[PDB]
Formats: sequence, structure tokens, C-alpha cells
Amino acid sequence: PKISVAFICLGNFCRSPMAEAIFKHEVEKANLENRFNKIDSFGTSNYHVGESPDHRTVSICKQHGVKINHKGKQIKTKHFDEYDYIIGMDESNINNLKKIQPEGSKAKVCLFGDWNTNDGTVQTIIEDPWYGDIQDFEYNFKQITYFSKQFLKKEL
Repeated sequence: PKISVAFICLGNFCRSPMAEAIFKHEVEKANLENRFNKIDSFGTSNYHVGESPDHRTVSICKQHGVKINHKGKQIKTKHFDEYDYIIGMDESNINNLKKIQPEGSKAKVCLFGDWNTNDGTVQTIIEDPWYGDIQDFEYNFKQITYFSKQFLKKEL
């Protein structure tokens, strides 16, 4: 009846925590909270488990008035039966997810950008901003906001 969504990136450090925060935020804005059960973010690696997000991810969120509070956690096979949508940021995320995904598990694995439009507003792939600069985080924010809206528009 209610749906559960998980966002995934490589280290659950720069991108997916941002996707989770922005998505929770848009759901609020639109009064769709009743339609959701769980909204989380995980990383495929365990390198930043227990850590708070990249300070640039937090700064950008704060800059747009988006609340963010998260500690890194790693996706586990059990999660494939707990979420309706497991959303990756780039193709390498998707490759790893499809490999660990139990056959017959419930989760639909997709690229956040599968909800992108065919018009050039934003690039489809949400690129890793770690080696980039604050400008890359700002663009990730713009991308995620846009796909969050398309998702709410087309999936409910």
C-alpha cells in the first residue's frame, strides 16, 4: 500500500545521502508522506560506514534549506526484499547492484536518471563529485531535485 525507496551510490557519502534528503524534502513539500513507508540511502562499499556525509554535501543541502542527518550504511541482500525501488546514481552502481541482487527478490533496480526527460534539462547520470568541487555538488542537487519530481509525478 505504501512504498519504500532506497538510494544507492558507491560510498553512501556524497551522493545517495543527498538524494535521500532531497527526496524526503520534496515528498514533504507535496504532502505525499502518507504514500511512503521507508526512504533510505546505502552505499555498495563499507568504506564510510558510520560516517556523516561529505561536508560539501551537507553545505549544499543547508544552502537550499534541505535538512540532512545521516550516518553511512552498506546495502545488504536482505534489503532487496525490503524496498520497492533501489535507485542507483550511475551505471557502475547499477552493475554492482544487479550482481548482488537475489533472483526473485522484490526490489526494482534502476538509475535515478531513468526518470529523466528527453529534453536536455539535466544530464542523466549523477556523477561522483568527490574529486570535483562545490559546483559539482550543486549540479548533483539540481539533478536529484529534478528526478525526485519526475518520480513523484510518474510513480504515484
